[PDB]
Amino acid sequence: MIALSQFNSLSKDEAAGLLAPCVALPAWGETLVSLRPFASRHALLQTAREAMANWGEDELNAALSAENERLAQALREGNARYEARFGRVFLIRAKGRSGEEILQALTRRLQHTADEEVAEALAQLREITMLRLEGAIGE
Repeated sequence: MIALSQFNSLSKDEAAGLLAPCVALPAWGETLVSLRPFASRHALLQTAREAMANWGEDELNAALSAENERLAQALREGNARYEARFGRVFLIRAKGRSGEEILQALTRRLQHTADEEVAEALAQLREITMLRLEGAIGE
């Protein structure tokens, strides 16, 4: 985790490289790098949210480029069923969630229409990206 003043002072490439693990969408990081120096971490995070506002199915697919056995098996079967039905890997923000919680989300999302699921997967992607950004850059 690097300070905001440090991040604001980095070369385009070093800044871009720092942001790369947040999400596999080069255009998003590029946008943030080009808007330095940020007034505050608050302003950086707000700008980051605005930069992901127009993400669609194309950005979803690009981003996704690569004890209790009942539960483990249920998650495996659900994931196979998800991938078969929707044509992509199942994306959920996993941090803070239990296995049972994930299974219940998976089960509910297996009942979605294509567009409903694109929307939620993207909403989860946005959460994941922000969490990673928040872990990477400080105040």
